[PDB]
Amino acid sequence: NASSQLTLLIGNLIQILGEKSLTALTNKITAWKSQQQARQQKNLEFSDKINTLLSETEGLTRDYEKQINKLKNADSKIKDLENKINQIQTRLSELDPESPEKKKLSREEIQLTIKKDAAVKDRTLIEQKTLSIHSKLTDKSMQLEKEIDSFSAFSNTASAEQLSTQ
Repeated sequence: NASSQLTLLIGNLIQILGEKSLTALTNKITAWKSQQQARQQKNLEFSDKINTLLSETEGLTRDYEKQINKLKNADSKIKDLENKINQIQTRLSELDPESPEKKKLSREEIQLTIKKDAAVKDRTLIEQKTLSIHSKLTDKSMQLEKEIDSFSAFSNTASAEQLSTQ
């Protein structure tokens, strides 16, 4: 709307002062409008690109939280199993040799160790997925940086006066 007030203003000034007497001002006004329109367009593109990056970052955060919570439950399960296995092994060490209680206990230690081995392989998978999401978030932060550098490149060279003056 500054652009349309300007258009009224210069038109009124020409009505009295004369068109050729205001040529240089008219041309400066034309340049101002063109630069304004170019910046508005870049702002709109910038705002939409940021909106999409925020959505993509949100989506990756959701995946990340999902994995982190999986990792917490894997860590807990594993600690519990290691704890029960250490306790069975303490009991086992205390048996006089010719024992029948060894049978039940070693059976139990075997079955726990199978479960723990499986939980450790799962933990390892979750750790792997969690790092890949982390690195995708890193890619996004760097795409955001490229868009900021892109905007600053445009903004600092958008006018002729900008290029001629230090």
